[PDB]
This record gives sequence, structure tokens and C-alpha cells, in this order.
Amino acid sequence: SIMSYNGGAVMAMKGKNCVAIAADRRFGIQAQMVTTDFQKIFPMGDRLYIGLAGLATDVQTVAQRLKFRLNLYELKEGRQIKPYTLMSMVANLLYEKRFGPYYTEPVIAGLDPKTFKPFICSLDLIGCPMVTDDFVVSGTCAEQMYGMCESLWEPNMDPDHLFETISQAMLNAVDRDAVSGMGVIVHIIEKDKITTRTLKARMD
Amino acid sequence: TTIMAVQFDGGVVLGADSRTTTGSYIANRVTDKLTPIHDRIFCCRSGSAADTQAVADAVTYQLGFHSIELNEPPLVHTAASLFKEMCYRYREDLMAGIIIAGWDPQEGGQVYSVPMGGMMVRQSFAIGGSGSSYIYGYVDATYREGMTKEECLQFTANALALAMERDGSSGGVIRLAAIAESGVERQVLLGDQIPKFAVATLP
Amino acid sequence: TTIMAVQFDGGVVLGADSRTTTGSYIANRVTDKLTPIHDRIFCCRSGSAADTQAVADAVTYQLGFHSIELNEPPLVHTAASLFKEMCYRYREDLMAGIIIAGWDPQEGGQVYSVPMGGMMVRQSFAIGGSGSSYIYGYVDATYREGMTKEECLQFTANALALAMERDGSSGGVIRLAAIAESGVERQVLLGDQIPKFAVATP
Amino acid sequence: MEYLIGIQGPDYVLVASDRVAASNIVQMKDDHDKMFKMSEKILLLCVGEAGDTVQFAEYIQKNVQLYKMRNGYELSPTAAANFTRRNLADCLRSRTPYHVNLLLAGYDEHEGPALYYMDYLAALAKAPFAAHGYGAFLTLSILDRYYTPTISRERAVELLRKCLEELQKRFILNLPTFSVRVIDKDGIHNLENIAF
Amino acid sequence: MEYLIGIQGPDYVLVASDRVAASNIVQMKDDHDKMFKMSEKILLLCVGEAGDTVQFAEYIQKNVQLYKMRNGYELSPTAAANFTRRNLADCLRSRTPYHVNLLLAGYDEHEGPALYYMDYLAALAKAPFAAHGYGAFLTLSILDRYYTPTISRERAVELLRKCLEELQKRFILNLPTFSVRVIDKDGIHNLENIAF
Amino acid sequence: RFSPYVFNGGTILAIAGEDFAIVASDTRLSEGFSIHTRDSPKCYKLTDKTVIGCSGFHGDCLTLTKIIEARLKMYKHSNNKAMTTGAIAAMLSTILYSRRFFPYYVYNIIGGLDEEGKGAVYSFDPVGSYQRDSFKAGGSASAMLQPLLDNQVGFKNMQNVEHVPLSLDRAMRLVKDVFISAAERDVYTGDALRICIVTKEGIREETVSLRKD
Amino acid sequence: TTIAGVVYKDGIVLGADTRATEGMVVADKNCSKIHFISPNIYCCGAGTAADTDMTTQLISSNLELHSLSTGRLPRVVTANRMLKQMLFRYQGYIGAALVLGGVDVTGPHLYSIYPHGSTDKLPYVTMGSGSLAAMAVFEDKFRPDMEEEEAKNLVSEAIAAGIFNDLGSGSNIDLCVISKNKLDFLRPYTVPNKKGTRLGRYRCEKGTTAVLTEKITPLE
Amino acid sequence: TTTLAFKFRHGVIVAADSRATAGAYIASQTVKKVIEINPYLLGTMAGGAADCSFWERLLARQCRIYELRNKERISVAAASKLLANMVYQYKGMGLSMGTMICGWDKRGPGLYYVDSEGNRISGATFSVGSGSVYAYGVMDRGYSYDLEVEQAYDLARRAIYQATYRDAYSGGAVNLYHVREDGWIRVSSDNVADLHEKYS
Amino acid sequence: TQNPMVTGTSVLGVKFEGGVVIAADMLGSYGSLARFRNISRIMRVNNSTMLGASGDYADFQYLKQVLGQMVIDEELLGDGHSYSPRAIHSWLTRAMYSRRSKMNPLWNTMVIGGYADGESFLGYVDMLGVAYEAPSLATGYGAYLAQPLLREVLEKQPVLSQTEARDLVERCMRVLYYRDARSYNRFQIATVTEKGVEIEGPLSTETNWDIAHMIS
Repeated sequence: SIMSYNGGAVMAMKGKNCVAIAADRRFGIQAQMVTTDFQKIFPMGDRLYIGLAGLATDVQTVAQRLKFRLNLYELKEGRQIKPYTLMSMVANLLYEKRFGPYYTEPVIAGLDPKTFKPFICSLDLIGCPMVTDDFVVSGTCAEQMYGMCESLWEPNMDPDHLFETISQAMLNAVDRDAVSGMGVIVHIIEKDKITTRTLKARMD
Repeated sequence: TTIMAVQFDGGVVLGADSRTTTGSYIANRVTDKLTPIHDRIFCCRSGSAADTQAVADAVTYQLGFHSIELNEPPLVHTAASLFKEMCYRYREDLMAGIIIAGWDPQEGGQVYSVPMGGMMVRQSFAIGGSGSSYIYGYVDATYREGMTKEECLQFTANALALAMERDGSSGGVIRLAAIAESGVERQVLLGDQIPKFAVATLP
Repeated sequence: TTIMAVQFDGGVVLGADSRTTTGSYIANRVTDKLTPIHDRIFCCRSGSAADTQAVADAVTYQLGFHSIELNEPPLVHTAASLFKEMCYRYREDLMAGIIIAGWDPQEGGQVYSVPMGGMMVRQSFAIGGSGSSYIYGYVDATYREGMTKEECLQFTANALALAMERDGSSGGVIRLAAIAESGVERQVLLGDQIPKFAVATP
Repeated sequence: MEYLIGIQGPDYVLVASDRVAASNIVQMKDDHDKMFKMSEKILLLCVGEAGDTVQFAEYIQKNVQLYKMRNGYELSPTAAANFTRRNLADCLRSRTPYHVNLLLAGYDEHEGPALYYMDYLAALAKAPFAAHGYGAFLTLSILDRYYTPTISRERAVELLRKCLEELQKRFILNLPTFSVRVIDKDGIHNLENIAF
Repeated sequence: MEYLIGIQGPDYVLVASDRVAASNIVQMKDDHDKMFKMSEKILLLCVGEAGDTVQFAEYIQKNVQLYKMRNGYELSPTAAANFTRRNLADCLRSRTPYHVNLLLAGYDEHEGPALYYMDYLAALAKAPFAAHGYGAFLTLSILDRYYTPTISRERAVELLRKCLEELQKRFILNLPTFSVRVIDKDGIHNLENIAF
Repeated sequence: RFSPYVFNGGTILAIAGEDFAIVASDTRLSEGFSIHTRDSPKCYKLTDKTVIGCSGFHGDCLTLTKIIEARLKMYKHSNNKAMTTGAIAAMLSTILYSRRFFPYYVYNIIGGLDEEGKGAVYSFDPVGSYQRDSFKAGGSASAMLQPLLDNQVGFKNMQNVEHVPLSLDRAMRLVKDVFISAAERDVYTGDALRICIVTKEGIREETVSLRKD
Repeated sequence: TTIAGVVYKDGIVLGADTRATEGMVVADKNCSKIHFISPNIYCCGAGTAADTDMTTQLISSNLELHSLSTGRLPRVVTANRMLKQMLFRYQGYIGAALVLGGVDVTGPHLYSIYPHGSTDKLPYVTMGSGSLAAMAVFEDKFRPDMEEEEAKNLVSEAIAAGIFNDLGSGSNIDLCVISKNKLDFLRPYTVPNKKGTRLGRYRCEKGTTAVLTEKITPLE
Repeated sequence: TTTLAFKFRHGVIVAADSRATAGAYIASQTVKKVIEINPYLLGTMAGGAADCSFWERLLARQCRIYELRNKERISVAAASKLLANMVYQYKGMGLSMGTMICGWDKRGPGLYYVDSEGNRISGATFSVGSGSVYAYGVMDRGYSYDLEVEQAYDLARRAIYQATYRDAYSGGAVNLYHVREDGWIRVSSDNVADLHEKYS
Repeated sequence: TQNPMVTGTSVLGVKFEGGVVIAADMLGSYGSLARFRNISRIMRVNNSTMLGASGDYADFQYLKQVLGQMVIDEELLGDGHSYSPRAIHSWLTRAMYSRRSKMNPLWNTMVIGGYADGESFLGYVDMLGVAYEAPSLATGYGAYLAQPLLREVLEKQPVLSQTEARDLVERCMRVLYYRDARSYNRFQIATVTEKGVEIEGPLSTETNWDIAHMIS
């Protein structure tokens, strides 16, 4: 395939007023790992992280393109971006290049900038909003990150339990995959903190 | 998909079956392949479904604008002419074997055929569609000359009854429309009104 | 290529057109797609040309050897049965939609259809060939019940006249053959004998 | 099927190309030097399709050279790397895919030395050491075994001679000479070519 | 993509293989010696498909070895060459085409030394010098320029070193060592392997 | 021109404890987009101590269970001794390999227990490669059930929870929740898993329903 | 992803199941397929999950620009013709088998839009794969000129018959009832599919993690 | 899969990883990818998980028949040769394998390499597998014939440690074998993570 | 695959307290041409088992002569021992799997049913060998269209009288007359009960085209 080129696997899940987005720090060709540090969780707002997976030139291409149109939007009308509106904007970024699309499925995780009501979203290749109140999953190893993290997620979780469950879901999900893994990264977005952390994984 | 149109005398008598199959599934059991384009001139539609009614309302636009531009009722030869042009110029993208009819005040009964390749001929009776290959023998044998309105009504009725009986991609109710001087007198044939023919048994 | 065969009463009445096209060239303007296989049982032949008469003389061999082995005239169901077997076992190599007829002394008029896939059904009227799609309306509408020999003779005659008039791969003289108790009474229709129908002029 | 290699030191980054210009069956003149001189402190390398290496990366050399000799100062290697990633990435899918994969050695003054890496799809990533071509597949573990994150210059050069003598021993292509350049805080230097 | 070479002298014929056993991207153990020992004075060589060289020519070695140690005397190299041409030529089109191309150095006592040649289609022809592989395409003119029909042994060896140093210089594959055997009227004698 | 395989779906799981082997199942066999039936077991009782699971193309699963059943019977009164479990795994490896060039497109899992009594579970690719495990569901939701009981059974990527051995109550509650999760998330769900469970005294077979859609 | 809609004496009743399955795994278990266009026109959607979204944002925006250009309420014929003509000239590359219905100044009626651009005025329509699972329950128990409550029960039985025997099934049925005076866009009508329950708690507290490097950043 | 083997003055090390992919999803983290055909030889596997398992299984049958039939230990060149005969006469049928046949015999440490195309070569060292050329690099930097036992073990552990670190289709564990004039033994079952914390 | 084979469309069936009823239309459709109208696709075998066919009809004549010859052959051994519809289903399964195993496959896709000694039976045998048992079956597009009406009533009550099942398959057959393109009006309905196999053909469908005149 062409989605299985660089691997990559991001997810996001929420309990209480925190969310949790998580990627796998890995980049390379189908068999080769040319680096370990690779930015997949791109900050857009203060508390609104977009995370991308799939083909790496599309995740940097529409990551920087989305920082372009997003940054110019909050410059044209001064406020932090409402995250539903950013979901609409990546929905009209992946679309309108439908023919020969971008090979990425960006998830969007974060908080309303004034009521702090969390949500998480996922999109497909050509851009379809999947609003979700449970968890979203993107990348090559999709159904593991489903499957298992549908078997773990309980509702209404404080950041240390959500911390722990997205840690276990990422580690045991990407361990059961070839082209993903080798050290993962977890951003917890509270209503006052960004608990950014890495996780020592089965790095093999 | 089977269409008939017979010029009887003065006016014409149309006829169309009613199915819209997606290969092997009737997506629309009840459709009108008869459609008006101005007042007297009706076009039918066969072959594909999406392209041919884009042609039909495109020529409702052009024929209606031309007819209001002349302040006269247009000839059927006008509509069949821009069917020759509109279907000919896009001939590699359209499957539209439409055959049209109507009563112009100048000539009289006119039935034109615009087949799949896209051209224009004038015929006494016309025929076109998927099942419209199973009844060339019956229509070729029964149509005599100069028939009247009631016997072209039942002639188109039982010809389309044969073609809906034998084709699998053609069936349902059949719609007749007799264009004349006093306007269209259309009707449908609902079930028992179809002239059912006996099947030979024991065997 | 258009074949008709109508069971009238007692016996049957066959009928076949006469062209052998190499795509768009009549290689044989005058051929008999009617052919005898024993005495009363005739098979016709449609579709391809080379395979179907290898089938025809193959079953002349098997049916003739079986008929002399029983010392009785064989049924038409016998010949259509080994048409089902001989055409069924070689179904991916043969284009032979033959429809056969004849008068067995036991039953009477029998007309069987062995289409392109290779099977056996019994029909009142049968029909098969290239042009034999243009006359299902006429044959379906005109054939009433229990007709006689002269009106199935002209019925097969003008049905095949319609099919030779409208198909391009079918034309020429048409051959009729009325199998009955007193043997075959075949004839041809030479030109003017074809019931020509008027064309409407636009 | 050529070979590019680089190692990021604490205050330097050294690159080395294979000094072989190939053909259908034979090799042409060896030198043909693949390392394209950027402004003063950036230095990119290009292999891949024979005809897009000399075309694309020289065009990047034109634009960055125009930036320096248009607005005084030069680019940091971050902006040059993201510049050529943008230009290859938007010349990728449109009409003529430039099938080149780049290394970009460089350093800014007030930050560390950087060795950027990209495939032929223009997906960019930093790396303490990167490789290219088919020769990348066997030599990269020797830069896994011995590369400390802090390494002296001559240790990195003799490590690079370990990598090239392994590449001389197992890899089936005749790559006898290699062009080596260490770049560091005094400008682009050039180490003596490694031959066999 | 390997390399076989031979030169017919007035009373000898010398062959040399490339001493490289290749793979997808890498090379395996060098030695793997391609020259298969026939009875006493015949010596054939085989390249081509990796898996028919060790299979077909060893089967020919079985049949000719059986002929010698069945009926006393050995084959002349003419009958061995036409034998393996028959066996490859009738194993060609049937079910499994043996994709090998052979040299067959040899000599009979009461006739001259002969160096037979065949493609993978088993079309046989005598030759005063023959070659194989992709390396045949550049080295064969040096055996056109310098090969007299009568040449001494050491002149032919240093000529063969001219051919191998050219093959070392231009041909893109790493072929560093070559196995050389001179066969002549005292039996199969092998010269020291050429290296670089 | 013919495409002699379809994917009739189905996901089957087996867990090897210390005196048991929970061979789970599902029910719904289905191809294209229409389901056929909701009765069909996929765990087959081979011997009293060996249960197969069998998922993939259903007709070839069926013929494969006929072959391994009839050759188990062909063994049993050719040596006057029943099969073991590893010998079932071996001969099913050579049955799956023996027709390689037109292969048995079937993912089958053999549960059961060993000679000494401890449970084992053998996993297979459709051409035959057996490894004994203590988990590894297979066949449609293979990549869905696997990371949960990589964690809740194998305890991998997990610090000092002071992990206990499994039993017929913890692993019993570990099979129903993963199939209601895969009932939510897979399309080839199953509506009623029929857990053929094996023990030392014999065999029983619990059934409980799922998300029926 | 079955979809249906039935006209009745006051109005229309649309309806869809709520599940979007990319590949052979559900990506999202609760999504609206009954899209707004207008206060009197709701469409539906099947085929490509994004193309229906974008085509009904475009025809929704362009249509209510049209309606506030006219001033009156927008008719449902012009939604049919804008979806027909705009969906036709992309040659069927947009896969959007959507139906749309509306109560209008003429009368309550609905259309179906096949992805190549063929429109059908019908009393009852079904797009998606679940068409086949929800057309037969419009052929045994559908009656013309029927009252609202058993039409709501009819469409719920149709979509519920697309739940139980199709692999493009949904979690729960939502259906809109568009009448002359009131619109009733009700999200989920029935939920025939509960989650079930879990058994046994799982996690410790501040354990079961291999933390390599924390980093804390305040915001306010 | 990334196997590895090298001979020296004390027998030969055969090491391998323990993962078994299915294209991109991976099946097992613990696969016995070294076949013990007798307590004097070994045999590895490098792809086509039923092909290689069946043909070293069948090689174990044929070599045991040789043990019974000619009452001697089988020479390693015989086992590699007959393997190359049978998988040669299935050439072109989509068969894909590759292996070491190591093991001490009455002449040498052995270490032949037999694959699907039928190469059947001797060797001093090899490493066949999916990535595996990484292993070549690091092994051929620290290899010498004059090694003792312990840094040969560390040469294999570091060798396919880096070859499982850089490659994607490898990893899991590492088993290691050191056969000499008593038969094979086992010296390891370590995984990749404990080697990573062991060697930083 | 190579030619326009002569097909059917659907043999749909349901079991009931009593026996099992299966129904199919008589149609010999030669690829969008109803070439053969009066053509029975319901085979009778020994008095407690029935058999249909949906796909190629020529292969169904092959199967009616091998099923017919097999059941008369083991029928004339005397000693009781007729085939339970276990064995016709299993033999037909192994015949088709052993037929596609040599890549020369039978193309028809039938359902066989019958009332055994204790209870009824309704089994599906596919073109590929996908064989199973079900409370109610349908083949071809009936498996898309008749199958929802069958597994709606049988999810409510899994117990049917003979008139409820007979009207049920008459109504489903009317639905396949409405929607399936390769479907013909008259059809054989055919029921096996405690008293045996009986075939009531041919029937008709009371069509309801009353929604046609609301189209403009």
C-alpha cells in the first residue's frame, strides 16, 4: 500500500476535563528506521493539539499548511481557535484536493477555549468529520488501537487514570505491529497543564 | 427500457415502459420515460438515465428559449435537430437513444429517432431501448398503414406488452401519450390493463 | 442464423434460414442448417458451424448405432438426451444452440431445445440463432394453440421472413421441413416465395 | 544506487559521497563531485535519478545563494532544509517528480550542527547520522554500534573509514574512492579523499 | 552478472573466473570456485542463473566422470562440449530451461587445445578467446588488440592481468579477486589467484 | 475468472491456563454485505481433550475439519491410542502444507491440554506454522483481540502488578468482554459466542449472546 | 449504512442508521446521516462519507443564499435540480447516493439522487447497501396515504431491518419527521444495541507506566 | 527474521531473532527460528514460515534416515546438498526460504547456506534474513577467526541487536547457539529490551 | 464465465411446524432474455427431501441426473435406509467442494430441504461449497430481498403453521417479482410435510401497481 509507507500511529481519548493525544516517535521507510524523533503531534492552539499519521510528507505538508491557514485565521480575528472550527478547516483542507489527495488521517484533540468542554475528532483521507466523545484512532495499526483501547476506556477519567490507560493502549498496541512503535509520546491536556511525556517502549 | 412511438394520422401516439435497473435490481419500479419538453413535442429517453435527462432539460432550456424568442410553436424537426447536435457533439460520453414525437402545426405527425451514436432520421414508427429488440417482428408485421388513434393506442399497448413480457430489464406499468391537436391525452395501464398473453404449456 | 420449429399436431414443422457469415461476409449463401440424423428426427444447428456438425454426425453415429441395436425407431428424447450429454460435457469449447425435432411413433410431435450452455427442455415452439431475438414478439403473439400443418408452414415461413428481413447475419432462402408420419416433406422458398412485407415510407 | 553518508559531531558534521558517476554497465569519470557548495556553511548532497540531482539541487543552490547575496546574512540550515523540502514536496505530485533524496549538512552559528535527511518523497527529519542508496542498508549498523552522541573529529573520521572499508568489502558495486568534507565553525573544510 | 574468461594458447588454454558469490545487494564468501574439475584435462566454467550453475554443470561432471571411470580413457573436449551442448539444448525448451552459459577449456593429447563457448541457448562455437557476463562487454577488445594467434604463457598471463585491471577500473561491480587456471599437456595446473 | 475464495469471516480465540483451555468462538458467517446464518459453531470437539477453532473460508474450514476428524479416527485404531494435542498440531501442519499450491485459506486455532494436564494452544497461518502459546485469537478480529490479551494475560509493557496465574473465573470474564468489544468494533462480529472450554474432568460449553447487528 | 424515507399525508419521514465503517472496521459508532439543508428540506447520505457532507454543505449554503435572495421558503424541486446538475458534471466521481425530502408550498415529496446524477420522484426510497435490507419492508407493509405514527413505526422498522441483517449496520436509528407545520429532527429514535458491561477493574494508581521524561507547562 | 552465523576456532555461533510477521501485522514475539535436526547440527529459517519449517523438518527426516542407513553421523555437505536438491526441484513454484546448515562434522565447522534459488555455498560467516545486511555490517566489523568464546557471544548479541534495532521486520528475543565437538548448546534467551538496558 | 449461461434467480424457503416449503420461479433467463418460461427448477427426490437451484440450469440438470440416479440406486437396495436430508446436503457439499477444488466448478447455488424422521431441515449449498443450515433461506438476490422478510417474522416467532409459511413465501416471491429484474410472474411453490413431497405449480402473484399514477 501507500499508507503503510512510513507507518505512524496517533490516537486521542478523553475522560474528565483533560484529553490525551499520543503518537509513536518513529519515521522511516518500510523496513528502515532512519530516525527516532519525529514530530507528529503538532500544537496549534494553547490546548488544541492536532496529530497526524500516514505518509510523512503529507503530515508535514498539511501540518505546515494548517499552521499557515490557522495562524492567519487567528491573526485575522483575534482569539484562540475554537476546535470544532479547526475540524471544519482540516475538513476543507483534505477536501478540495480530493483528486490525488493527501495520505493522512489527522485526529484533533483538545478543549473549548472558554468552557473547557473536551472533545476529540478524527478524519479520513479526503476529510470527513468523526466527532467522538470516547476515543479516536489513526494510523496503520488502527484496530489494535481500537479493539484494545475500546476494551480499556471507561468514562469520566481524571488525568492520572487517563495517563495510565493511554500509556497501556499505546504500548501494547504498537508493540503488536512491525512498522510502528519504538518509543511513544503522550500529551495530557488538562485545564491548567500540558503533561508532555515519553514512554520507553519495546524499541525493536 | 422499451419505447414506442407511432405516427397514426395528424398526431402521434407515444409509449414507454417503466423500469430503472441498476444491472439486476429495479431501482425505480414507476418512472415516466415520457417527458414533455415544450407543449406538444415530447421526448422519450432510453439507454442510460443520468445523461439523457440532462439532455432533456438542456433542450427544454434551448427549445423553450427559442420558442419564446420566435413567439411561435416550434417544429419537432427543431427539437430533433438540436438533439442531433447536443447528442452528436458529446457522443463518446452519452448513452441516450431517445426517440421523440409531437405535433407541429405546420407539418403534422412527426416521430424522429436519435439513436445511441447520435443522429436524426424521420420514421413512421420508432422504437428504442433495451427490450426494443424483441418486438421488431411484431411491430414489423402488424403495423399496416395510416392507422387510427385507438388501434395505435392498443397497438403500442400490446407491442410494449410483448416487450415488457419478454425482457427482464423492462416491465411494470406502461405509459401511453397521444399527442394531437387538442393537447396530450396521456394515461397509464395499471396491471390488468396490460394485455396479458397466454404462455404455451404442458410444455 | 435463425431457426424455428413448431409442433403443430402429430408431427412437427421445422424451418431454418441460410447464411454462413465470416463476421461480415456471407461465405455460404445457400446452406441447409436442417439436417437429418436418423429418419424422422432432424437436428438443426446454430451459433458456430464447425463444432455443431461434428456433433451432428457424432450423434448420427451414436443414434444410428443405438437404433440399429434396438431394431426400433428411437425417440426424439433419446437424441436430445445425448445432445444434452455430448454438448454438456464439452460446454466450454462449443457454441452450438441446436434445437431438434421429429416424430417418434410413441409420443408424437416433439421439439427439444439444446441451447448454448447445453441442456434439454421440451417446447411447443422452439427458436434459436443469431437473428432469433428479433421475432420473439411475433412468435409469442401469433402462435395460438394446436395449429395445423399449412398454417404452421406459413407461420414458420413468415416468422423466418421477419427474422431474415431484420437481421444482417441471416437471409437468403429459407428451408422448411414438416416431419410427420409419412416422412419428411421438405421444400425451399426461392426468392418471391418469401412473404415480403412492406416498409413504411418516411 | 550511489552512496551518501554523514555524521553529526558535537560542533561539526562530516559528509562523504561515493566518487563514482555511473552508467548502464560502465562507470564514467570518478570525480563529478556530488556535494554542492551552498553559501558558506550549508552543504547538501543529492543522489537518485541521473538528471534530477544536477538540476534540482543546483536550483536550490540558486535560490539560497540569491537569499544570501540579496539580504546580507545567509540561511540557517533549518530554513534551507525546510525550503528545499517545500520545493521538492510541491514539485512532487504536480507534473515532474524530482526523484532525488537529499542530505543537508549545515550549522548555524548560535545553534548546533544539523544533518537533515529526506527521501524522494520530501519527508524531512533530523538525524545524528544518515545514509542513502543501497549502500545505506549495510553500513548503517556500524554507525549504530560505535557512534557516541559526543565524538571527537579523528575518531569520527576513522569510524567513517570503518564504514567505507565495510562498504568496500561486502557491497557489490565498485566504489573505490569517497569524497569527504567536514564542515564546522570555521567554514567548509575538505578532508583528504579516502581511496583504496 | 559474473565474469568468465579464457585464452587459447598454442599448447594450452587458460581460464579465469571472478571470485565473487553474489546476492541481492551484498556479496557472500568470495571463493565458491566456479571452475568445475572434469576428468583430468577438461575444465568447464558456468555462470548465469544462481542455482543452475551448481546443478547442471555438476551433472555433466557426473556423466563425463562416469564415462572415464567406466570405459578407461577420458573424453576429448570436443565430445564433452557437444555432450553438454546436447544436454543443455534438449533440456532447453522442454520444462525447465537451464539458464547457464558455459566455457569449456580442454585439450586432447593428439590434437590442439580447445576453448569451447556457448550461450544460454546452447549454441556452441570454438573460439581462440571467449568471455561471459556483463564484464565481457568491455574486456573483449583487449583480447582483440594484443592476442596473437601464437603467444607465450607468461605473456598471456600478463595480458590477462591487463584485462583484469581494466575490468577492475571501469566495470561497476566489485570483482577484486580472480581465480586463474592454466591447463596444458601435464594436466590441470593452476596459477596463483590474481588480487587487487 | 472465478475467484475460488471468499472471506466468510469469524473470529476465534483460545487461552491456555494451567489446567484448561478456553477455546472461544463466534457465530455469524457472512460474505459480501449480507449475513447467512446465526447458529454456526466454529469450535469443533475433536477428542475429549482437544478442541479446534476454525475461521476463514467456511467451506474449506468445513472440509478441513472433516479431514482432521477422519484422520484422527484413522490414527486412533491404527495404534490403539488416542491423539495427543501436539500431534494434532503436527499432522494439521502437514495437512495445511500438503496442499500448498492451492492453499487452505483458513485460520485455525487448536486448544486443548497436554499429556501432563497443562493447557496448550497452537496457532496457524493458512499454510501451516504451529507455535504453542497461551493466547492468540485468529481469523477476522485477529488484530483486535490480540493487544488486549497481550496485556491482560501476558502482562507485557506493564510494571509490578504482582501478576497471578489465570483461572476459570478471571479468564472466563476475560473472554466475554473482548467479544463484546469486538462486537462493537469489528464488522464480522458474531452474535453468540460458544466458548468450548476444556478441563481435566472433561468438557463443557457455555454460550452467551452479543451485539446482534 | 442503510437509508430510507417515506412520504405520508402530512409530510415525510426520513431515517438512517448511525455507523460509518471505513474498510471493515467501524471508525465511528454515532454519526448523523440526516443533514440539514433548509428548515423545510432535509437530505440524507450514503456512499462516500465525505462527499455527501461536502455536497450538502455546498447545496445547503447555496440554497439558503437562494432562499434569502427570494425571501420566501425554498422549494424542494430546486434542491433536487441543484444536486442533479452539480452532481452530474463531476461524472459520478462523487459517490453520494443521497435521498432528500421536503414539505413545500406544492406538496410534501421526496427524491433520490444516485451518484451519477439520476433522480427519481418516489413515495419511498432506500439508498446505501442496506437498501436491500430495507426495501422489502416497504413492499409487504407499505400503504399509500397513511398516518404519521405508523409511518414513523414503518421507517423505524425499515432501518431496524437494515440493522439486523446487513454488515453496514448501525448502532441506533435516528429519523426526522418533516411535517407541514413542525419539523421533528429527533436523534436516536430507538437504541436496539446496548454496549453490554465490563467485568473487573483494571488499573492501579501512579503505576503501570514506563515514564522516561516528564515535562510540565503551566498555561494561565 | 534476521539470522546470523559465523565459525571460528571454537565451533560456530548461530543466532537469530524471534519475530514472525504477516506482512505488517506480526504474529509472535517468540519463534524458535533454529531447527535442531540432531544433537550435532542445526538449521535456520529465513522466510516463508511454513516452507522453511517444512523443509528443515523434512531435512531432519532425511538426515535421520541417513543416520540409520549408513550408521554414521551425516556430513553437513550432504544435508545441505540434498536440501538444495529438493528445493531446487521445486524452483519457480513460489517457494521462498533460506538457511544455514551449520554443525560440526568429521572435517570442519560446516556452515553451508542453502536457499530457494539453490545457491548451496560454503562460508566463513553469513546472516540471512529480511533486513539482515545490517547484521553483515556490524558482524564483519568485529569478526576475526582468533576470537575466544565470550566476545564472540557479544559479537552475535550486538550484531543482531543492531540488526533488530534498525530493521522493522525483526526483534523480539535472541537465542544463540555455539556448536562444537559435542553438539549444540543454548546460551541465551534474552530479549531486545534487556540488551538495550544492558548495553545502554 | 465464457458464455451467457441459462440461469434462474432464486429459490427461497422456510421451515415450519410440520415440514418445510421452498419456492422458485420458472425462468430460463438467457442473460436479460426470458428464453425459457415453463422450466421447473424444483427437483423431487425420495419422499422426505427436496432440492432447488438458483444459478446455471444446465448444471442443475447434471445434478438432477446424478441425484436421481444415486437415490434410485440406493433406493433399490431394499433394507429401508433412504437418504435423510443430512446426506443429500453433505454429498452435495462434498460434490461441489470437490468440484471447485479442481477449478471446474458447478455454478448453481441451491437450497435443499426436507422433513426427516423427527423434524424438518433446510440447508444451503453454495457454488463454492459454503454449506450450512438455517431456519430460513434464500438464494441470489432473494438473499438480499426475500431474506429480510424471512428473518423478521422468524425472529418474532420461530414457529409457523403451514398457511403462514405458505403466505409468507408467496409474499416474498411477490417482492422478488417487484424488485428483481431477472424474475418472472408465475412460480412453483413446493412443500414437503409428514405426508411427503408435493409441488404445487404454477402459481401467480397478485400485483399492486396502484402507486404508479402518482408520478409527475
